[PDB]
Amino acid sequence: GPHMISGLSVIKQEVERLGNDVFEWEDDESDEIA
Amino acid sequence: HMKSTFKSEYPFEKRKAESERIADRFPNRIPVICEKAEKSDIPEIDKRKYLVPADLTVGQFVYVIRKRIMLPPEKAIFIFVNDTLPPTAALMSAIYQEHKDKDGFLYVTYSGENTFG
Repeated sequence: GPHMISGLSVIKQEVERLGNDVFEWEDDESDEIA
Repeated sequence: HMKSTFKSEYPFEKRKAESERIADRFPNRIPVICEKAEKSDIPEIDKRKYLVPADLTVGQFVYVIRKRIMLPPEKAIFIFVNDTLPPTAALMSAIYQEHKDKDGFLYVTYSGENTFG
């Protein structure tokens, strides 16, 4: 997977749909997943 | 096609960081990730993200999987963790406590085949 290189500084990441509170749909807690 | 989705979107450090907060959000929860084996012939899930409680069992989780793919009663679906088939009374709580990873989040896998490999 993606990893760091050299030096020290902030990090940048991507996203396809998620990203917002690592959740953006019905509801992670939703019983739909239990 | 790829394999991971909800876990592929971001790197691991992202997950570990997530569980780092989910611990302050829902301590009485069991973060897991439902996945579909490649060998399997069943339809792959839409995404791998399942936040089962610390009460739901293994035989209770599958149901959730049989919900997504809405698999018919004429099909079969078996869970697999590390290539091992856990019991039904294997409270997902005691499962995520023995199947936990550095990330913290669980990583389960279901397949229409109860085979190994």
